[PDB]
Amino acid sequence: TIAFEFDGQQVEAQETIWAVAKRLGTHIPHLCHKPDPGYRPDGNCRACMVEIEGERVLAASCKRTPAIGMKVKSATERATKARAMVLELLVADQPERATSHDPSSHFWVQADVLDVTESRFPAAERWTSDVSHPAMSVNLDACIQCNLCVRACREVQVNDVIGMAYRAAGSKVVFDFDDPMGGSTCVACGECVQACPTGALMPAAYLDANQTRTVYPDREVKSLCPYCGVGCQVSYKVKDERIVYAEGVNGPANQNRLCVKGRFGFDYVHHPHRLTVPLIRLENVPKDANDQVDPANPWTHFREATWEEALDRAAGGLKAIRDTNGRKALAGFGSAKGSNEEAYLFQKLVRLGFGTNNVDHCTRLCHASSVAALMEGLNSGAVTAPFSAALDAEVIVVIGANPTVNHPVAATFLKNAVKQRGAKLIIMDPRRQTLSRHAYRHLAFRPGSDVAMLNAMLNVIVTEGLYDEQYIAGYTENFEALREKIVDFTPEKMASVCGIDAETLREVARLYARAKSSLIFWGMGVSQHVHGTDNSRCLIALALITGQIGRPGTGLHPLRGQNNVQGASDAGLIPMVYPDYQSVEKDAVRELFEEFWGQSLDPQKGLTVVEIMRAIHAGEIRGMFVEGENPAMSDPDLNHARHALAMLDHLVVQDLFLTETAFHADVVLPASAFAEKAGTFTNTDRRVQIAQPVVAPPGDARQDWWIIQELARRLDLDWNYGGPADIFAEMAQVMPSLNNITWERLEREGAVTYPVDAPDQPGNEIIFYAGFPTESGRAKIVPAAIVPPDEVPDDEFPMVLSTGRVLEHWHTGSMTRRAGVLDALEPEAVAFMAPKELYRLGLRPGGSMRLETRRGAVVLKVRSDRDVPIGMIFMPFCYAEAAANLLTNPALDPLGKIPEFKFCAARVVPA
Amino acid sequence: SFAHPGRGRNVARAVPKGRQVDPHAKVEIEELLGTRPRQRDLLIEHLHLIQDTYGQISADHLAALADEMSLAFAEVFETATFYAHFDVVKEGEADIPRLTIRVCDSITCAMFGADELLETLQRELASDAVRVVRAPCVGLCDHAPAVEVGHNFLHRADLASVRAAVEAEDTHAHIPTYVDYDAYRAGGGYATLERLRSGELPVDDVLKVLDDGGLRGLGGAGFPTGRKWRSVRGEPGPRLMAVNGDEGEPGTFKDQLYLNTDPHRFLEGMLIGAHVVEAADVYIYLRDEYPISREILAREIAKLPEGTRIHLRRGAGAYICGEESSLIESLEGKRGLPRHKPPFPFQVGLFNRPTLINNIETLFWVRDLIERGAEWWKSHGRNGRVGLRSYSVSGRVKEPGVKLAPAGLTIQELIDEYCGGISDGHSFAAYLPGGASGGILPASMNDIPLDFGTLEKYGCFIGSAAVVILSDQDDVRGAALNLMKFFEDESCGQCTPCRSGTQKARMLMENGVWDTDLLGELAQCMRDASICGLGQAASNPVSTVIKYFPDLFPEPR
Ligand SMILES: Nc1nc2c(c(=O)[nH]1)N[C@H]1C(S)=C(S)[C@@H](COP(=O)(O)OP(=O)(O)OC[C@H]3O[C@@H](n4cnc5c(=O)[nH]c(N)nc54)[C@H](O)[C@@H]3O)O[C@H]1N2
Ligand SMILES: Nc1nc2c(c(=O)[nH]1)N[C@H]1C(S)=C(S)[C@@H](COP(=O)(O)OP(=O)(O)OC[C@H]3O[C@@H](n4cnc5c(=O)[nH]c(N)nc54)[C@H](O)[C@@H]3O)O[C@H]1N2
Ligand SMILES: Cc1cc2nc3c(=O)[nH]c(=O)nc-3n(C[C@H](O)[C@H](O)[C@H](O)COP(=O)(O)O)c2cc1C
Ligand code: SF4
Ligand code: SF4
Ligand code: SF4
Ligand code: SF4
Ligand code: FES
Ligand code: FES
Ligand SMILES: [W+6]
Repeated sequence: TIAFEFDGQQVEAQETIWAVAKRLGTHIPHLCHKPDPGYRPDGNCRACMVEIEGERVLAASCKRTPAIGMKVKSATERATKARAMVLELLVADQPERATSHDPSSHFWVQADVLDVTESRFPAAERWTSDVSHPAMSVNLDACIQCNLCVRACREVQVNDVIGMAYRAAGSKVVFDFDDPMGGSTCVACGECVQACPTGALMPAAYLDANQTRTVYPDREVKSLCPYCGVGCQVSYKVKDERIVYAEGVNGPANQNRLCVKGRFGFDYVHHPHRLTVPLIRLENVPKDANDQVDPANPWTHFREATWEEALDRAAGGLKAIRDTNGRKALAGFGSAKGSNEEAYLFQKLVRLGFGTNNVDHCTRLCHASSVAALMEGLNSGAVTAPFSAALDAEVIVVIGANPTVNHPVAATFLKNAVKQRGAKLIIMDPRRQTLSRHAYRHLAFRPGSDVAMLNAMLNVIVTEGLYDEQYIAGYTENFEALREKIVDFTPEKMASVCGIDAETLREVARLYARAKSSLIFWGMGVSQHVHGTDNSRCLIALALITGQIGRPGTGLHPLRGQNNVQGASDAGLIPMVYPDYQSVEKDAVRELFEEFWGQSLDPQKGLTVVEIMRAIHAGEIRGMFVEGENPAMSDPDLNHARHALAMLDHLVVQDLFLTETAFHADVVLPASAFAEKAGTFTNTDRRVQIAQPVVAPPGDARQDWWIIQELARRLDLDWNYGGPADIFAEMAQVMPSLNNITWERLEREGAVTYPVDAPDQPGNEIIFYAGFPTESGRAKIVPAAIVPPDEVPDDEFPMVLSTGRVLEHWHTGSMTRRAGVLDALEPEAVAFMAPKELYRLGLRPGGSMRLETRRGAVVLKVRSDRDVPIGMIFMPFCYAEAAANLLTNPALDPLGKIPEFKFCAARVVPA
Repeated sequence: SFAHPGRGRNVARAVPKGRQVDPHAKVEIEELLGTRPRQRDLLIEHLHLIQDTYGQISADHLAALADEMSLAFAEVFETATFYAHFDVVKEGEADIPRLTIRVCDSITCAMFGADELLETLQRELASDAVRVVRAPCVGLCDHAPAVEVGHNFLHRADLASVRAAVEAEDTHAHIPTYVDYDAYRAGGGYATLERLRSGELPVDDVLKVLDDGGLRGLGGAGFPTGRKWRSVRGEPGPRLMAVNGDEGEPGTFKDQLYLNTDPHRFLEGMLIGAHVVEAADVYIYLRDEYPISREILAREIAKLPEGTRIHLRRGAGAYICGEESSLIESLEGKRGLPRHKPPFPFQVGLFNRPTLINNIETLFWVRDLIERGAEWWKSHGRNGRVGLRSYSVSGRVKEPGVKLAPAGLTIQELIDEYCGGISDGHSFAAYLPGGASGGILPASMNDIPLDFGTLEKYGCFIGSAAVVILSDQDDVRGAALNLMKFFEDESCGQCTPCRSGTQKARMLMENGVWDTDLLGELAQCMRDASICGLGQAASNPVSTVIKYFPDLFPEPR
């Protein structure tokens, strides 16, 4: 400890002078210093000056650490005169506090501690408003040039939008070339406004047309983010029972960082289309594949009904199909957006109430092929390291994932790792990313040739003797199979297949293997192919033969997409396993659960999402329960998928809105949204985090778990849970992964990584340090050949269609197009093509075009994007007016049962 | 035809977020850069290369340049707009006229009518083909009023000679005759250095001669050059060296003189220092306003044998880049924002490596101090002081110019013995001993020895010894306002007491009456809380004017 003198008293530090003073109860005024993680002090505002005896000039207490034998005085006239003078200098340019953009700003608080209420210096006339962005208002006439926003944007997030341009008193915060914030590269993450201490940056929601603040929320509630698998912790600002704004909270995954969907896409819960009473389809209105209902006016197809009648007909229709055609004619689609407790009840309802294993959710269309190979080689269904491990990684590999769009907060830590640690980022993706600017290499290989490229890199590592023999000897199997088969996949021969010159393939392979720690991220670019399981095998093989796993900064991290896809699978919401991945076909496992639940269970594994669609066309599946899934938009080949839903004798849908799936429904059950429920949710890092209700559901919408229990009772299941806590208590007895995790523990700790060994220690973020949960403890390497896509371009369809995501929108759009900010940022269906291709088709950027495949056709705008390769059309599937899944090929990976969303043949004709 | 839950009352962007890179501007910048490195620390040079080629930096070129260098749009815009000589032209903005005329409005040229000349050259010559603007001191105060036509600096300029330079297309810099490599070697040049390098001349001998001679920092701070050299070399390698040729201090022009007459004397004193501290590379940072000096050093560095790598860099209009940490930041291709001390540059400087930084004149004298010994240097001096010193004398003197003269002269001695006395019809009233930063003293305090140390008792400092003489025909309060206008423009903007203080003081000083008490409290705050020496000295003119010229504040408080 450094002992020194502060204001006459002997104290001890460690920590800067300011921080010691705050901890000793002496608050020193501060403006440009943000005492929160990630904001390294800058010492420009000079509001925190102190006197250090023996030094000519004053020192900024936020920049200076103490030294042994240092005499620091903050209460001297000389030090307090300089601080108040600095505040007086700034108050002269601030707008009048009463009508300011934030009258209770941190700035005015510090002003009030120095009793600086007015300035005797003349004001300078400065910049005018900037309200071009729909989520945030820029009123730089309150700016003190503290560059907190600059650190926010260029150090915390590394979005690299903000700068401090010009010179002297003309120093100004700018977006790109001083462009309007709403027409700039800004991604609306909100880091800058959360950091701003003056109100110069504010949520638009808070200001009136005169840029005066008007919204002061009654209360705040700490919870999670309803969207993606990063698991950001969020503080929701409620004003008159309405969520008006949200801030980042210092959760383990996000450290107060957010993205636009977490900070601004919360208002879908208040949208006028929110279901409020149950609906029963009109008795004479038939079903059709292409039939549309108006979500504001369901009375054209539905009647409103009591919960007692809607649940009677909901269960009754399923009970009649079960009791007449058998358990085999039913299936359930669960929600990876619900809580762990709801996924456990749903899989229990299908298995105990329907009597079958036909239960599944969106993970079947997601990381099914990745987890297939991870189970096949590691017996694992989860990541081996958190995404924060990228900060300890010497080489970071991002393949087939677009994290600055799809896991932005996580991506901020990979950019931190490049900027602060010198990580070497290798992006592998046919498209160029915004992340590419920071990458050491970006391989823009041909769509559909992962195996060729990654087998070249295993060929480099295996022929040049770059593998880790110690690790191969101790913890792998089948490595000799790889040596014999990998010889034909040389960088020289594979250069033409994947489009990457053979010398860069070797350089990347050498770089990855020789690094002291290497970490691999992958997403849907890897998994959504008829060979996605093979793409994954090559990745696992890279980590196994080089030993880049089980250590800090190392491992394999398939980015889990939905906010509780990992948790819903943990709770058994998949057709082949009970909770905690226990095979339904293992008699010992089945007998365990039969005794724990008190009824005989089906020993045969159920069908998968697309296999149930096909079974519906065969007339085998006749009734379905769909909760928190929108397959009428998210399933492939929608012409066929929507026809399967139209043929169902009985469709129960539980959702928040009248989605495309509920069009074809016999009963619609209005459910609670994320911000209205309590429960547990498992992020991509195996962090189990508890959520609590922010607001009450509108009207007569009910809790998801409650609705599931009510249908369960009407199927002869005597359940009587009190809420999520009682369900969690029951899951813990059948899920060893929940050992030492209790509801009480999560209520006081907020988040706990699993597996945990003791109720007090933290969890094992890194796993597989000492072997794998296989029989032999070793991991099996599984070689892979080059498999072609199911559909490839010809003369009739010369283009590769790939589908995916945009930053502001979520999946089928049913939630984010109902959030005002996200809908204003991406309001209209677009597909992306290279400029050169737009030229050949005679289209101008923004023109309309017809997109056709063998399976469908859509009309939409084209956005010109040079990061899109020639011969490729990239299209989000979030737009009902031009639904991408009308075009997509429903061909399945035989081991994972996942469609090939990422590759099919399409043609373009101007429209 | 399918509805969707959105509002349906907006249109999507035809292009990705923000401004886009144009393919033609990308092709043009690809052609323009050739094989030059796209490393970050060349950003200022590549901005000089776009501005010199096209006469401006359009946004389409700026965007192509950030894309070629993997930089964010805000990073290149941030850096480019920091420097006064970069014209960034956005959408809807007119292009920069083909010819630019820069008229100095700093203290000396202002004494000889610069403001009126700017107005006269603006009504008569400004057009779509000629741009007429003001500029800070360009180091030609002994030729006031100075005016630049393209890259050609006119001395004692009026409308007639500037009109004649425009109509004659006389816009290139005139290279004088100087001592080139062959002539310099014929006078025994590059001998001390080679003996130091080869081994016969010990490095400890060099360091000893400097400590004995007492050579101090002629850039203005007066830190002992030998003490600095030992400090840099006492640090773990690799080390680097940077030459400060920014000379932006109003009234200073001695570096331009030594460069344009005997450049290799500076180059050898530089390469000696580079060898004492074992510098892999040397960086010369020459201010943009010395195009004559830029061409002389370009020619002569090429005449040297192939040793230490010498990188010649080019300023872009910024007096703050004369502060050592700001110069370092400018060399790394960034905004010229001074760093926080500690650490100091000698330990963590250019590229976070221990960096030796020295002024053009300090290195100029290394060769002579060695060949002639310390006792030859300490033989010169006056009034108890030792050593030589180059005074840049401008203003109301009969013979202005650089005066290599003994250290410790009084201003009376410097004026009568070296400058021919005061001009005809002027009476000695006030003087700036240290340019803009060193404060303003009255003529009655003309018995103060001028050297490092002697002026601090009076709230002043010799600094770069930019001596400016004012007379009773000059306005002392208008002198201090001109200096505050200079600092208000030069302030890098980093910290409040300088960014706002310089602006607030300038606004207060333009009232008919000065509120000396408020300026007093602000001055105390500026020198007590500003980060670097610019803000710490910006109020020195105002403080001394208030204290030493009470007759200039008749009104009561
Ligand atoms: N803003 C937003 N974030 C989301 C979602 C959302 O809907 N909106 N969805 C969430 C969901 S559930 C998931 S699972 C994740 C998805 O996370 P991502 O995997 O990042 O989602 P995609 O946009 O499909 O990214 C796949 C990338 O692989 C590229 N690619 C295309 N073809 C190929 C190929 O043949 N081989 C390889 N190696 N790459 C190819 C594509 O360019 C694409 O950039 O995102 C989640 N995050
Ligand atoms: N062409 C193409 N298709 C794809 C993909 C692709 O990349 N390209 N990606 C695939 C991917 S990775 C998957 S994960 C699927 C996603 O497939 P889906 O899960 O069907 O897409 P979502 O929009 O997330 O569906 C969630 C629905 O539940 C509603 N809901 C939201 N919150 C709640 C709640 O709290 N309670 C209840 N009861 N309901 C709620 C929402 O309104 C929404 O209708 O899409 C896949 N399909
Ligand atoms: C605001 C400011 C401006 C400066 N301008 C210059 C300059 O134009 N030239 C210079 O040699 N030193 C200048 N200096 C001093 C340098 O920071 C540094 O001391 C010098 O370049 C090296 O010192 P030396 O004299 O020991 O070589 C400036 C310092 C600050 C206060
Ligand atoms: S905007 Fe807020 S944060 Fe950015 S500089 Fe101005 S004040 Fe500091
Ligand atoms: S919002 Fe996120 S991106 Fe837009 S400026 Fe503030 S920080 Fe940079
Ligand atoms: S990153 Fe994923 S989780 Fe964190 S806020 Fe944005 S969306 Fe919500
Ligand atoms: S004083 Fe503060 S503002 Fe003025 S230059 Fe030094 S750092 Fe920049
Ligand atoms: S808070 Fe210490 S300087 Fe800004
Ligand atoms: S050149 Fe005009 S003042 Fe020095
Ligand atoms: W997914």
